[PDB]
Amino acid sequence: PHRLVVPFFKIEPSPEESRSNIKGLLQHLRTMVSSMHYKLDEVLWEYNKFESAVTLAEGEGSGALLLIQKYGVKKLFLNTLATEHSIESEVISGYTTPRMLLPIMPKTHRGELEVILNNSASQITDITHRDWFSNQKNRIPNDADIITMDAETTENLDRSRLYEAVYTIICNHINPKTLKVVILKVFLSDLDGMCWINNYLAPMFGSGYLIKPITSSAKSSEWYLCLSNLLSTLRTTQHQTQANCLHVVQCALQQQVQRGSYWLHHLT
Amino acid sequence: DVQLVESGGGSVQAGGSLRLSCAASGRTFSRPVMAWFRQAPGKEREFVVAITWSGIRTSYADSVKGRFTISVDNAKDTVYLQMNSLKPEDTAVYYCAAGALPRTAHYEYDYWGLGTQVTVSS
Ligand SMILES: [Cl-]
Ligand SMILES: [Cl-]
Ligand SMILES: [Cl-]
Ligand SMILES: [Mg+2]
Ligand SMILES: [Mg+2]
Ligand code: NA
Ligand code: NA
Ligand code: NA
Ligand code: NA
Ligand code: NA
Ligand code: NA
Ligand code: NA
Ligand code: NA
Ligand code: NA
Ligand code: NA
Ligand code: NA
Repeated sequence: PHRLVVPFFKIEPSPEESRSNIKGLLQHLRTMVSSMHYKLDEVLWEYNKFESAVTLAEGEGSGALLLIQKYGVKKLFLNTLATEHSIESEVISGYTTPRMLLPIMPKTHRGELEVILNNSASQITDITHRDWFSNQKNRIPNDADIITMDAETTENLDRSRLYEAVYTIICNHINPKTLKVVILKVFLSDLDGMCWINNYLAPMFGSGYLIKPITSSAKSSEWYLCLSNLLSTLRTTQHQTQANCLHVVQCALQQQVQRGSYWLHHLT
Repeated sequence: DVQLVESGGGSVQAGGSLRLSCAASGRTFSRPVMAWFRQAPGKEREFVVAITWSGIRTSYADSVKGRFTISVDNAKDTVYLQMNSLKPEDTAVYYCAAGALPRTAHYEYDYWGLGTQVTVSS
């Protein structure tokens, strides 16, 4: 009821009308504990536990910290564009622990948590690089039950290559019996990237919801896509047309304008 | 680039079986939907079934239901097609194809093997 959730897929305007309405909605929006990942916690409202996570474009690593501390993840692969100074003392398997993950170091010492860090200058750390997957695949666990991709990009930028890294993992390196949830940070100002998800990733799942956390900025087109129920028969067609996908994006932005105009966005 | 090599074809008596293999090399992860197609003389290329390298299968063509099975050995970069209860109508050149997306049209796959002949005698 207070939760902003729009089904990604489940008598409609033309793509030209949708694109024009979206441009107007984006113009209107534009004019309108630091370690806690509040946004990801709101996205994961229906879930309470995961065992093996693959967290991509993690930045400081607050999403990985949430999955370990609150969701009880025992094995986690953490990719981030942030490298660390060589003088920091805490390491996990020779790689420098991100500052945000220092509270979980005792779990690694007691053998209760396996963290696989992909934050080194000696590795490829940009998931949009064409050789990232080959560089890291022998270190990525192939039994993940949750995959997250939290990259921040500028508005309007095509994010297809970030989504492509997740598609590569799903099509080459997961156990279809164990993958339960895929979470992507998306930008609704990036229509090419949204349509890429509709063509590539969304047809692999039985459920998909766009969620706008209360802790996500009222002016940003940032939303999260929560995909679940990986299908046991691989579809050879999309769940919906590009026109239906554009209409969903327009509906989500209309609901966001409505929320922001009434004045409600939590941060401090 | 992806390179594909099919093997396991040949002549077989009606009612018999064959097991085709498709050894893939190159950037296999970038075209992770591996499909089997077949083309009978004078006929168009027919989609048989496809699987991701992770093991997710599409549904099978009605003409092969209950007889053919696709499988993968991801560690060996090989895809297999088990072909049982073969009949003369199954005679065709069988091809392995690698694509970015699961699609039934041959033109949606940009990498192909040279094919392996399968001949089922009456
Ligand atoms: Cl950092
Ligand atoms: Cl849905
Ligand atoms: Cl098609
Ligand atoms: Mg929860
Ligand atoms: Mg994060
Ligand atoms: Na596990
Ligand atoms: Na850090
Ligand atoms: Na990255
Ligand atoms: Na995995
Ligand atoms: Na696309
Ligand atoms: Na649904
Ligand atoms: Na199509
Ligand atoms: Na056989
Ligand atoms: Na049979
Ligand atoms: Na069989
Ligand atoms: Na298709």
